[PDB]
Formats: sequence, structure tokens, C-alpha cells
Amino acid sequence: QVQLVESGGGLVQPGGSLRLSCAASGFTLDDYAIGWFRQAPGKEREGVSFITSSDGSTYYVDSVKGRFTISRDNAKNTVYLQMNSLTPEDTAIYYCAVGPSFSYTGSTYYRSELPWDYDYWGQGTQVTVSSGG
Amino acid sequence: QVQLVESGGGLVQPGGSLRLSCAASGFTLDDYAIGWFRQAPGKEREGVSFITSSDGSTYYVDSVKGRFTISRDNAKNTVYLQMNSLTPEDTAIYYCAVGPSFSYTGSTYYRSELPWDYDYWGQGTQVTVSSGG
Amino acid sequence: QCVNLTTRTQLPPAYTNSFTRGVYYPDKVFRSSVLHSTQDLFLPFFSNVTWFHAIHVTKRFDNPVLPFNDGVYFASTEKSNIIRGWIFGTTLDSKTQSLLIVNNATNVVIKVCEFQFCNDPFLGVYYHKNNKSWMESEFRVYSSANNCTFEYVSQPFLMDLEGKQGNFKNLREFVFKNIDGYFKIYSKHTPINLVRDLPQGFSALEPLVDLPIGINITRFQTLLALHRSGDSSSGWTAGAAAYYVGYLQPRTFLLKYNENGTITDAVDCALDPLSETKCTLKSFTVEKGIYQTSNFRVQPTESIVRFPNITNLCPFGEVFNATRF
Amino acid sequence: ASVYAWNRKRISNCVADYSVLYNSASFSTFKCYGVSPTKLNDLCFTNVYADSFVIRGDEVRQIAPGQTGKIADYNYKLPDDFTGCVIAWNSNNLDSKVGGNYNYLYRLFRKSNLKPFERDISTEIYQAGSTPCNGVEGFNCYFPLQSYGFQPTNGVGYQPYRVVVLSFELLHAPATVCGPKKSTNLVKNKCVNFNFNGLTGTGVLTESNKKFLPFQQFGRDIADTTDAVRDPQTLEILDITPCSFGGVSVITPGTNTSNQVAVLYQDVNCTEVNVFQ
Ligand SMILES: *[C@@H]1O[C@H](CO)[C@@H](O[C@@H]2O[C@H](CO)[C@@H](O[C@@H]3O[C@H](CO)[C@@H](O)[C@H](O)[C@@H]3O)[C@H](O)[C@H]2NC(C)=O)[C@H](O)[C@H]1NC(C)=O
Ligand SMILES: *[C@@H]1O[C@H](CO)[C@@H](O[C@@H]2O[C@H](CO)[C@@H](O[C@@H]3O[C@H](CO)[C@@H](O)[C@H](O)[C@@H]3O)[C@H](O)[C@H]2NC(C)=O)[C@H](O)[C@H]1NC(C)=O
Ligand SMILES: *[C@@H]1O[C@H](CO)[C@@H](O)[C@H](O)[C@H]1NC(C)=O
Repeated sequence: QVQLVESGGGLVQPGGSLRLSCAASGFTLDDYAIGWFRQAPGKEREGVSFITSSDGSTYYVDSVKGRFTISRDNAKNTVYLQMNSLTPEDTAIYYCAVGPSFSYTGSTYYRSELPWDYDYWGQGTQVTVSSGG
Repeated sequence: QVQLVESGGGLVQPGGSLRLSCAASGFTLDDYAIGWFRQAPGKEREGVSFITSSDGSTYYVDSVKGRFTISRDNAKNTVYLQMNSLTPEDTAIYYCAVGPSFSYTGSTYYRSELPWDYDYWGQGTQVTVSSGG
Repeated sequence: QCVNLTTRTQLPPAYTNSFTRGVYYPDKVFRSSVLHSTQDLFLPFFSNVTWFHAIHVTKRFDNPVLPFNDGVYFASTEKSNIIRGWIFGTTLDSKTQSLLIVNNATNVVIKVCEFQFCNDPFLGVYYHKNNKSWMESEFRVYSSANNCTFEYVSQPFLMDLEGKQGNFKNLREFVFKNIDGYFKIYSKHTPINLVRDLPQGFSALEPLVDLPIGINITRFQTLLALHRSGDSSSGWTAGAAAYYVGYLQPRTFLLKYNENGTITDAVDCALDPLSETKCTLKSFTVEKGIYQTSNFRVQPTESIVRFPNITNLCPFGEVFNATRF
Repeated sequence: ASVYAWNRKRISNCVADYSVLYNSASFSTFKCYGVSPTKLNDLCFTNVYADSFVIRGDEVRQIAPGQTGKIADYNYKLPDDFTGCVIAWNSNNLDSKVGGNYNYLYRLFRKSNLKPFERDISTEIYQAGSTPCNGVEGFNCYFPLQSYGFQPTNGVGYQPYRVVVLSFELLHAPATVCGPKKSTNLVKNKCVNFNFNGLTGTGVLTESNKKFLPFQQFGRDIADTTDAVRDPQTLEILDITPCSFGGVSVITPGTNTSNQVAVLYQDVNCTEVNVFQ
């Protein structure tokens, strides 16, 4: 089985830096595509960033380009998404998603904002950005 | 496999009477729970009417109470939902849904407007009600 | 927390003779000016019932553990409401569900629940010399209840709570039965003006409740309220009271329903030949003559079986113990 | 209560108005397995156990007999064979607050799946991987409980839903709670078929002057035949007499003489059937 655990999140100040760690169990991080998705309340989840290729090439959505950086650590099987310049509009719950494995599919490059493309989904952690926080 | 075909729909005058027929293939209509669900654009689908029990007892949602009547014909393996006093608020796409079979589950009474409860989903047909129509 | 109670001498149990007592309505059926013969769990007439005292004088604090085989008759002669309730069960150690009835000066509590009963469960009313007020202070019966199924509390009420001076004035008669998963309580109250005995006369006991309990009850105890005004284990006054315990047996009774439907009189069918004759004739009055009452038989004992001796002994020893195999 | 710490109530020794909940249509999900609400009212049950918890609309699917889900596995487990009613109504209006109500918690991950009808209150850091948690936060070590966002504008699938499940237990011999009994109107002075407290009979009911006892319901005369019953509603005593029956005899002067006949109804006053009494 595949299990994804989300760590981090919570209230942060505007412009704050926050890192979300996705723990992976039962599968190799490098082989499978990794996508961090953001779900706003009452809205379908959308993928802010993706590990497009096994070697580690990454793509960032225009909204989160530069602000969001996704890094995969193979040794402990965890993917970290670092959020900078966070904003109230950015506030939403972030889900770690496992795409199809690169080796099995033969897909060198794989990026998909659509949630249904990624078969396995992590529970996700809510990230809140507020002026008070 | 289970396949559901939706027939009927289209533009109707306010107060018009329209019947939607759900064709069933590969399963017995009586044993499985039957739910007619309405999905508004931009909104999650909700079940207007349901065949709560195998013997044919039916429940109607308050919005469609009286106006909507659901009838199951086993011989012709089709469930017909009759809509009367149709209104622009009623305009939406209607899906025929197959609930879990009463015999296998042991459930005498089963009604659920929440979509995830019903295992099998028909494609659905759009029903439009307008003053011009 | 309940602790062992000291200052209790040992005295042999006293017995008394119940005279035509322990009759309850066996059914919900109305009957007028008729004689009905019913065979049910009744208390035999002119029977030995155990007597337990409660007197300051020892102090006679007697709440022993008594078996509950197939029904118990419970009489109480009181003047100050010393009796509080009863405990029913099989193990009384929270391993099997028990039953608890308590009238703790406020409500009537009927519970069927698992309790960690200790050796000395009781109630204590604490008396203050400064003001003329009595209220219950100590309630030491159980400690825990984890899996519990039946609870009942009646609406609140208040009584005197004081120890009056004189003889017993109230006689409370109860009958407890458990059959078919139903625990039935029959009750009756009577004003009496004697000093120390079991009153004569006849009084039918009306049903009180039919609790749907459905448990096994094989043993039981009673609850008493003491008076406090020294050490916790020594500074207690039992108060004047007496309670009588009898056991119910399956017997046939002939009951006389008057015009109003009350059981005016009753006779046994296994007390003496005249009562047996009355039972056979279905009448309280018998005409002169000879009546075929019943049958006498001798019951055999010591069943004996005989079979032929010197049966041919099969040769197990020559076949097992042989020189050559 | 939270879904992981689902709260169970015991209801017995009463009359259970299963129709009232059934008739009400407010509840979004009414899935009953092994029992029908109309049948529930007539049926008698020893003890019902109601479990109340708040979960997401998506997880309403998971909480069902024969349904596998992470919420079902680690928070509340429903046996497949079990017979009961699952009731879910949307709570997004009251539970949700603009900031979001995170007081509701659920067990994201647990070492083993919860056994049916078992509740776990353990709050120990879950241990993933070989390295021991040691009760301290670390890599591969996370608290099992996770809050629900429950925002007011949250999607209906994520919207908070209040679910109560009814568990009918017939294990204990008396059906103490069991169910209600609706009584028909009383009619007297006419031979009718009556069923009083399960006592069935046929006859004409009439007012009686005999006085029963407060605990005493019905009466029998000599030979154990019912004569009077107390109606439980108005605490009144009614006399029961069988309605008129008897023999019919034909009086004839002989067909050789005439064709006319007379009819005698024996022991039946015929005011209700040249009439002579
Ligand atoms: C098998 O072996 C011996 C060979 O001589 C036979 O003799 C019997 O041996 C027993 C040994 O003590 C003698 O008493 C026995 O002991 C216990 C006493 O508690 C008992 O279980 C038996 O009652 C048994 O008698 C015994 O005197 C002696 N003789 C006889 C006639 O039994 C014997 O014939 C052989 N037995 C079998 C079962 O093959
Ligand atoms: C059944 O329920 C009723 C209450 O819902 C219990 O008593 C009811 O009491 C009212 C008022 O006292 C009765 O209505 C009126 O009573 C007066 C006095 O008897 C009478 O003069 C009026 O004509 C009118 O009947 C009501 O009838 C009565 N309920 C009955 C008769 O069903 C009643 O005790 C309950 N029964 C049980 C067994 O719980
Ligand atoms: C027959 O019915 C009438 C009318 O109710 C009544 O007056 C009479 O006493 C009844 N019995 C007879 C005539 O024996």
C-alpha cells in the first residue's frame, strides 16, 4: 500500500516561510511523480508544483512560481514544499499527491494540475495565512 | 458490468411535464437501490428521489415532493422519473444512480442524496426549463 | 471507601412462627364471591421464618448474606424507617450483574448493574444535637459501575428520618420472585400497635412492579440505616427495628375472593388433612362425612441391580503376558 | 463527539418513536440495513445504542457495513452482518465557523484497523519505519489525530455532517425499549373483535359497575371465562358479554296441510335481528 503523511501548516504571517513535508511509505519517491496540490474551501484542489521527471526536474505554477519550491529527498523518502511570501489568497489545505511511476509508465515528463490524473492522494494539511497570524 | 442510459430531457416550458427513463443492463432493477440525482452547474449533484426499498417504497425530497414521481418497471428494466411543474430552478442535469443491492447488503430501506453512497452512476441527461421554452 | 465494621458480637439466629402470612395475588384476574384454587410459589402457613433484630441494647447490626432460591418473603416491623433496601445477585463482586434497590430518604432507586460490593454495605443518617434535623450522610454500598444496563429513580420525596420512642408502628410486607426473566415485587403496608412479634390476621399483598431484568439471582442481602451523633467503626447506633425472612415454595392455595374482589381468606392444600379436604371440595366449609382426599405411596430407595457372577473371564492376561510374541 | 471518540448512548425501558425520525425528511442519508423503519415501529427490541459523531460528507460513505475507509478503519467500524439505521444530516450551518472548527479530530493513521464497534482514545505518536518514536515528534513520527477544517464555504463533500447510527440489540431476553402501539378508537354496545393488551376475543362491550383493584386488569368468572376488562386509556372497567347466538327452529303445520312456516330464534332477543317475544 501507499501512505502519504503531511506535516507542517498552520497559521503564518503574510510573507512567512513555511515548509510542508510529505512522508512516503511503501514506494520509491524518485520513480513516482510527486505533485503538491492546493485545495481552497469550496473549490476543487489544484496542483501548485510538480516533480515532472524522475531525475528531479520541477515545474511551478505561475501563481506559485519562485514563491513555492518543491524538493525531493530520497534518503528519508520525503518531499518538502517550501512556501515563501505566503498570502491570505494562498491560504488553503495542501495535499501531497503521488503520480504514476515514471519507470512503469515510461513517462519522462509528467505534470498534471488535474487531481484525477494522480491516482494516490495524501490526506493533506491546512495552511492558513492571515495578517493576525 | 452495469451500464445506465438516460433518456429524455431538453428544454421545456415552466410547469411542463417531462419523463426521464433510466435503462438498466446487467443487473436487476428491483434488487438495487435506485436514485435520481440532480446536478446544478457549478454545484455537487443531489438526489431528488429514491426507491428506498426493494418492494417499491419511494421517498421524495422536499423540493421535488409531489412534483417528481419515480416509478420502477422490472419487466422493461427501466426507472422513470416524471417531472411536473418544472421550473428554471429545477433546470439541471439529472443522473440515474444505482445504489447497493438490497439483497446483498441486507438493507431494507436505503435513501441517500449524497452522491458517494451510490456505487454506480449513469451519464445523465440535461433538463432545461425556461420561459421561452 | 468502605471499611470493616467492628463491635459486632455473634448470637445464634432467632426463629419465629408466621401465622397465615405471605399471601399475594397470583394473577391480574378479578374474581368476585368465588373460591379459586391456584398452585404457585407461596409461603407455607404456620412456618418458621428467620428473625433478625436491630437494637441498641453487640448493637445487633445484622445484615447477613442469604440465599435466594426461588423467592423470598420479607416482613419489616419498624417505627423509624431503619430499612433502606436490598441487594440481589450471584457473585456480588462486579463479575456478574447485580440488582440494587435503595430508598435513600429522597427517591426510590432501582438499578441492575455491576457493582464492587464490599462485605458491609449500609446507609448512615447523621444526627446533629444543635438543630432538630436528620439527613443521610453515609452511603457505603458499591465503588464502581462500568457496564451497566438498568437504571430507575422515582420522583423525590421526604420522610421523618427520626427515631421515635415507643413500639413498632409500621409493618411492611414484601414478596420477591424471579421467573421467566421477570423480577416481580409484591408489597403491602399495615399499621400495627404491638411491641415485638409477628402480627396475626390475614392480608393479601398487592403487586408493586414487574421489573424486566432477566438475570440470575441466587443470593441476596438487606440494607440498614444507622444513627451517628467516636470512631467511624464504633460510633454508630443501629436503631430499633426487626425484619423477618421466609422462603417461598411451590404449593397449592385456595383463596376466597369476596364481593369486592379482595382475598379475604386462604387455606393451604398441604398443611393438614382438613385443609387438604377443603382444597379437594373447593369450599372453606366441609360437611360431615368421609372424603377421598388423596393417595399414599411408599417411595423406593437404594436401587439394586443384580447380574450373574462367575462370568467366563476372557483371557486378557494370557494374551498380554505371553512367553513368545 | 469526535468520530474517533464516537459517543454511544443506551436507550431502553421506553417507547421508541421510530416513525417520527423516519417521517422527518431533513436527514440527508437514511440507510437502514436489516430493518425497515415501518417494521421498526411494530418490532420489539431489547436495547438500542445510538452513536453520535461529526464527519465529512465524503466519509459518510465510509461509515457503512461492508465499506472500507480510513475513517472507518481507524475511527468507527461498522460490522457487515449488523442490522441498524445510519442517519446523516448536514451540519455545515452550525458546526462550521468562519475561522473554521478544528475541535473535531479523526485518526489519520493507526497501527491496526479498529475492531467493529470499538472506540480508541489513545493519543500516542504513531510510529512509522524502524526508528522508534520515543513519544517525541520526529521524522516518520506523527500524532494520529488530525483536525477537520469545517469552513463555512467548504465544499459539500468536505462539509461537516452529523451522523447518528442506531444499533438494535436483541441479545437480552426482554425487549424492554421495543416499540410503540397505536390504539384504535373504542366502540361499545356492538359485537366487535377486541384485542386488549394482547388478550383477543369477540363480544359486545358495555359499561360495568363492578370495581376492580388498581393493579388488576381483567377478570374471569367460574370456569375461567373472561367477564370484564379494564381499558388502559381511561382506567375504566368494561363488561364483556358474548353477542347473541343460538339455534333457529322452524315450526310447520306440515307440507300436506300448508306451506307457511314460523321461525323461532332460541335465547336471542330479536329486537336487533308479527314478532312475538
Ligand atoms: C500379567 O503379569 C503377571 C505375571 O505374573 C500376572 O500376575 C499378576 O500381577 C500383579 C502384579 O502386582 C498382581 O497384583 C496386581 O496389582 C495391581 C494391584 O493394585 C492390580 O491392578 C491388579 O489387581 C493385579 O492383580 C497379581 O496378584 C498377579 N496375579 C493376578 C492373577 O492378577 C498377571 O496374570 C498378568 N496380568 C495381566 C492383566 O495380563
Ligand atoms: C393516557 O394519557 C392521558 C394524558 O395524555 C392520561 O390522562 C388523561 O387525562 C385527561 C385529563 O385528566 C383526560 O382528558 C379529560 O379527562 C377528564 C377527567 O377524566 C374528562 O372529564 C374529560 O372528558 C377528558 O376525558 C384524558 O381522557 C386522559 N387520557 C385517557 C383517558 O386516555 C391517562 O392516564 C393515560 N393513560 C395511561 C394508562 O397512561
Ligand atoms: C329485549 O330488548 C328490549 C329492548 O331493548 C328490552 O326492553 C327487553 O327487556 C329485552 N329482553 C326481553 C324482551 O326478554
